[PDB]
Amino acid sequence: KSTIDAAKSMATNVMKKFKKSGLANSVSTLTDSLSDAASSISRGSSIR
Amino acid sequence: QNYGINLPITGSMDIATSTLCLYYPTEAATEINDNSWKDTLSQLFLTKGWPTGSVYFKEYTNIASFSVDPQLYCDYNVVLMKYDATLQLDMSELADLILNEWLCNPMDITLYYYQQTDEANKWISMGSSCTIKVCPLNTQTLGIGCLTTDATTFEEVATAEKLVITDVVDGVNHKLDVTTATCTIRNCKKLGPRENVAVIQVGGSDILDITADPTTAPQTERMMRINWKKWWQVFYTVVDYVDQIIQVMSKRSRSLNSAAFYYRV
Amino acid sequence: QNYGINLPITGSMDITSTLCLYYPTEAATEINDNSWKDTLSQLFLTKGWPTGSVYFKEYTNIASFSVDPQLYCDYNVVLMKYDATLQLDMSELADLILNEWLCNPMDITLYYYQQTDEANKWISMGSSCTIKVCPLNTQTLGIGCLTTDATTFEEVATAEKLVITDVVDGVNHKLDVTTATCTIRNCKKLGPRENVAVIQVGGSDILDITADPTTAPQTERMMRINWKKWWQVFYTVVDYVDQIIQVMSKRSRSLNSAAFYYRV
Amino acid sequence: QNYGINLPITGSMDIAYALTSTLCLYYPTEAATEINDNSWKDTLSQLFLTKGWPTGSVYFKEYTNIASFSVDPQLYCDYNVVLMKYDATLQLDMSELADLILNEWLCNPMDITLYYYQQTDEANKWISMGSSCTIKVCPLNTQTLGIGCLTTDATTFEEVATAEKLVITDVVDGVNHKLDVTTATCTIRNCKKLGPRENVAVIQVGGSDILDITADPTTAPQTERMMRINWKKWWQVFYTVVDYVDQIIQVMSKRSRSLNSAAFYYRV
Amino acid sequence: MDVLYSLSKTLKDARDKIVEGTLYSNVSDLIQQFNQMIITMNGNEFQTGGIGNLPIRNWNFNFGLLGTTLLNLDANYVETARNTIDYFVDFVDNVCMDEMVRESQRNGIAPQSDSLRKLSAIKFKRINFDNSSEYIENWNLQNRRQRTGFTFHKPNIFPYSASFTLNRSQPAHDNLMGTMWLNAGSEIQVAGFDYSCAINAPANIQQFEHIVPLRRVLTTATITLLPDAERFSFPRVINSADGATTWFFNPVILRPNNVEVEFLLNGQIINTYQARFGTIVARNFDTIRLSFQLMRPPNMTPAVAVLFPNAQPFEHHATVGLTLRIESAVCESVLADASETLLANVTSVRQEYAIPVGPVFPPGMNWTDLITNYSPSREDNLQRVFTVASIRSMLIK
Amino acid sequence: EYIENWNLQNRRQRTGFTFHKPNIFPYSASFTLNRSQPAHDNLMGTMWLNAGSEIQVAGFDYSCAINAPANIQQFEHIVPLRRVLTTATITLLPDAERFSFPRVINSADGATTWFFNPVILRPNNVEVEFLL
Ligand SMILES: [Ca+2]
Ligand SMILES: [Ca+2]
Ligand SMILES: [Ca+2]
Ligand SMILES: [Ca+2]
Ligand SMILES: [Ca+2]
Ligand SMILES: [Ca+2]
Ligand SMILES: [Ca+2]
Ligand SMILES: [Ca+2]
Ligand SMILES: [Ca+2]
Ligand SMILES: [Zn+2]
Repeated sequence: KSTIDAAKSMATNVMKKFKKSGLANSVSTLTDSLSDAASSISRGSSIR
Repeated sequence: QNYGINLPITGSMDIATSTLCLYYPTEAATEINDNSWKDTLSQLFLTKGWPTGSVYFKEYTNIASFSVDPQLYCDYNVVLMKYDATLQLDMSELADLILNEWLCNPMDITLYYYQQTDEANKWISMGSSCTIKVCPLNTQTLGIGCLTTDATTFEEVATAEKLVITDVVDGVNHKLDVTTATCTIRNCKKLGPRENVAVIQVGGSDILDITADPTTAPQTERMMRINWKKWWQVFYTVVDYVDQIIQVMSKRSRSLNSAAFYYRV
Repeated sequence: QNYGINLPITGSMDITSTLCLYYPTEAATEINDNSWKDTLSQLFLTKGWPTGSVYFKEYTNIASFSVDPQLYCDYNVVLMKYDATLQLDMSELADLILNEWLCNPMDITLYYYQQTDEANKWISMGSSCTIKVCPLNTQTLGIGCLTTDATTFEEVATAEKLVITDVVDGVNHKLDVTTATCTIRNCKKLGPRENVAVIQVGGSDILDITADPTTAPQTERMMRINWKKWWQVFYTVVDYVDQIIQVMSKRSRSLNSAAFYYRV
Repeated sequence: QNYGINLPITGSMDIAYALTSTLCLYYPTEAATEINDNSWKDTLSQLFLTKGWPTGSVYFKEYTNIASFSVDPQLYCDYNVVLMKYDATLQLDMSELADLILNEWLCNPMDITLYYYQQTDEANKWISMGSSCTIKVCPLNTQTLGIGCLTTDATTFEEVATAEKLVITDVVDGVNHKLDVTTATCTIRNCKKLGPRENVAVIQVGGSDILDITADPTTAPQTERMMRINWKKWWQVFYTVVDYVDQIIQVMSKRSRSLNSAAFYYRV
Repeated sequence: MDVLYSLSKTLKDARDKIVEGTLYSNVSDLIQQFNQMIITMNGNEFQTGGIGNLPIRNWNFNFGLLGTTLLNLDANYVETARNTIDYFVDFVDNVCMDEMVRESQRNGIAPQSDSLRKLSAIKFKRINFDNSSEYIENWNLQNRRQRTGFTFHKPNIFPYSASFTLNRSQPAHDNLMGTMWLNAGSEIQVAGFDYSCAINAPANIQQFEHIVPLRRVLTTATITLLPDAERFSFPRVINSADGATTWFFNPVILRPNNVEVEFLLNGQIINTYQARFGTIVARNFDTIRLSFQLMRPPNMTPAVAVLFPNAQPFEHHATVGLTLRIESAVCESVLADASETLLANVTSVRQEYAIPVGPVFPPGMNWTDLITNYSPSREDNLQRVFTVASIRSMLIK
Repeated sequence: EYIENWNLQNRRQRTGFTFHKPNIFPYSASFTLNRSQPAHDNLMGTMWLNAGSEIQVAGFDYSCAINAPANIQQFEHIVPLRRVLTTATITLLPDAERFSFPRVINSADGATTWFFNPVILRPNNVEVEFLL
């Protein structure tokens, strides 16, 4: 609308909470799950 | 378990041991001035159909004294509340507390700022002498119309009250100053109604606002009122019409612990 | 959200908590450190309990603790110090805090009371509970006692902080308790209280939480540890908090779906 | 012959398959003093021979106290039976001794003047034995700073033992600790509980069954090798042991570690 | 369908009866039938396949009539017949597979393959021979709308379901009461358990009921009823109703009390058996209602009085049970059963030739899903494919 | 059936006998211990009965996979047949009722006896493969 006096780093302010929202946690969980799946030849068939 | 609360019940639109506590002020016993009146009432209740040993008689000195952590003992509770013109707020607070189900959490005012989340969130304070003073804080945690360090500037919302139900503006943090030595304050939420308890008001007009909302003043079936001139007549009325009072009430709301509120840490 | 009704639950075969730790003052005395609560809080944090979720309650004795032992917490663990002369007191405390009791008032000066079945007992708590009982036959006359005279009554407790009395069922009694310093209630045992666990220190597993003489069941929530240092006791509790919690469970009366079933 | 590997063992559920050992009996000096007979060991040897044990196969070991016996209880014997006298004030000592002699422990050294120590698992304990152990621990946060204690000053450490001949310390897992053991007299090792030791059985001669050999507070297992008897005469105790040696041996078993098939599995 | 069955029957009789040395009078009628078949089928062209991996095949018929001027068949006659028989058998095999691998939401009973539609013409009616087989007999009866009936040994009429109901329960799962059943194929095993052993129940009796409604009406069924549920009589760790935890079940088996087995049709009790175990007969039913009770033993020896206390720590949980096996039954509709192989044949052809999932049958011909939702269209298509599979099995083994 | 299969075999064509409960499994009743000790106090392995036309297999672990990776213990059982079976209808059920009660079995070499006090859990990640 107006960018009232001395608007801060709005992008960084948004990202600070965006990277902690639940969506970020879900993305991290998916990446960790895929990494573990690629890592766990030994488990073989230990995922439902 | 769930008791199947998450499951539906289908019904057809064509198909075809408990205990009774009577709370009364010491004034009633003093006026009766009989030592065997409790036995007499037990026998009259027996004629009505209440087994001997099922009716209990609890006595309190005043509404203010009884407001200090009231106890609900029987499967049915009937409280005879005497009307005083100067105690409308006290009667309303006591009736709210003992007619609604409350879920209260501890408050540590000396280490935290508190706020009321929703309209159901009140602050219930009980004790020998509760004196709650409040300081609202702006978004920068600075007092509005009050200096956070200095409590003399706070705004007084209760004074030496045995029971207070404080209602402050929702979403606004408050610093509280209370006499924790003679009072405990809890963050309570009104869960709903408590059909286990009924209040018969002897005396004046129909004055009981059990809702903090100013636009709502419900008068439930459990809020009865009578005109009195003799406590013997009052008790005869209660005994004779116990069936109607019980029909208005419902014993399933009985709690395990007899406290007026469910406490969660 | 169909509260108050019991509906069958069908299942298929082919498919934020608070912890309270009660301890005797002797433990703190031996610890002789004022930062021990914070130390244990940080250790619990390592075990996963966020700071502020663990509360530490101190009681001076089993006698004092037995006077209306209110336990407000999602999980409760009571460290009970064994004394060979307090076996009944420990048993009564454990029975009171490991089971759910539904208690009604008792007006001994106005009614005669009888116990309806095996699940019914008389629980008396106060500074000094002295309970004397006179059984009455079908004619309302004392058996081995005289209702008018309380000296002839049979004494079943003396200066007891907490006492659970179990008279013969189906017979009325006249009671002579010391109501000045005691409150007696006609209680019925609904069932176990999964919220609470007892860890005895010392002794040899001496706890009868059943009035039946033919059973002395040892539930999973009744534990016993040999001890010499309260620091080691607390370290053991902290290290095995997971097992203790698994042994315990959330309080069924507390949980929603307990509405209209003696909630909380 | 294929040592060190774990090859599956296959056996049949519908086939019928139609002395040399050595026994050591540990007892307190009180027993000998009460018996007050010089040839009592010879008499028991003859009775054991009657029961089937060739003479010279039954050894009689004497310890002065539970506390003294707890200092390195070396039991090298095909079967070991320890008659320990119950004392009301020594429940933890009895439990520690029973755990030490009834479970197998793999222990590593501990130089507390060079390293902080943490227990990584429920089976990892700190076992310290000697003339006088006084263990004082300081838990450290992630900055290697003491929690409730001062890393520099030992007097602020939290004490978990005082002049203990034997003690099994269990601290909160996963957190570093700085120890102040009195190493001048007592040695402490970082031990891991491999499992039960079938060689040894303990008979408590006295009070009720109070032994628990699990650090976990939720369990107090009473295994086969933990026996208990009442007594007024040590002669009667020994007669019972001799008469029911067969039952005791059946309850026990040969030490799995010392079997020549445990080579490269922490023994032989 | 009738013509295809006649082709298969004629070929089976040709292979069985046309052997070297046989008297010509042993075959004369079959030879007349075979020559009729050759005359009818000559000059027609057929195409089969093209669905999934089933190869496309083209069939042309130009054959000479088998001779009729011998006393005893010799090697020449058998050799001349065998080539024709082999070609016809291959043709029938491919037609049957092509018809089996097809289905239709609407008019599932009608022929679906081009070859079978062609054979349904009027020019091919001259080959009908005899519809002796059970499946073709029921096909004709159903076309006339007379009453059909298939006899099954251990019919598969109960979709696989293992479940439990908890009439009493709590979060700790210490004081449960309810039922626990497996329905599979032709067997029902139902156990009613109570952790308190009816200590507080009225009259020291806990009632248990289990209702199994069948998808089709079964007739003249022999049943085996036994007083225990062997499957539900050993310690179990069982997932909770919502799958958020596990509970423990440590049964002690008592004799079921006041056992009452009802076989009901349209809500009316057709057969009722009280306290009778072993072989029983249900003449006509569509629902099975098993009622039993756990009665606390009025008298107990010490070793039982110990098991069953008054308080909550129930270590042994009283359990009663019932087992019910349908040994043999009759149904108007087609079903899978232990003895036959028609479902296996159909599923085998579909799996072998990778037939895409169509709009009627569940993937892979999953019998559980099929019987669970046995719609009229599924019944029609299933009868069609089973009949075609029987025709095929007459020649292919 | 038998004469026609005889003639088909002589003609060198495909034959087939249809069996209801074929006795294709040689009678075997045995166990394999993957983890074992002389005391048989802590065992992991499988037990099986292959008889007639039925296979009952039960994998047991005494520790309930407390120390196993991801608290999952894998069990396999391979039954080869002496002849190829075609178009077979099979019933697969999730419990081995034969190995669900207390037992005293004799050791692999017959030296001693060991105890098996089973508590039955649901089998996880059940895979049945038919191989040719
Ligand atoms: Ca007020
Ligand atoms: Ca102000
Ligand atoms: Ca408000
Ligand atoms: Ca007397
Ligand atoms: Ca007491
Ligand atoms: Ca009683
Ligand atoms: Ca020690
Ligand atoms: Ca310190
Ligand atoms: Ca540890
Ligand atoms: Zn059969």
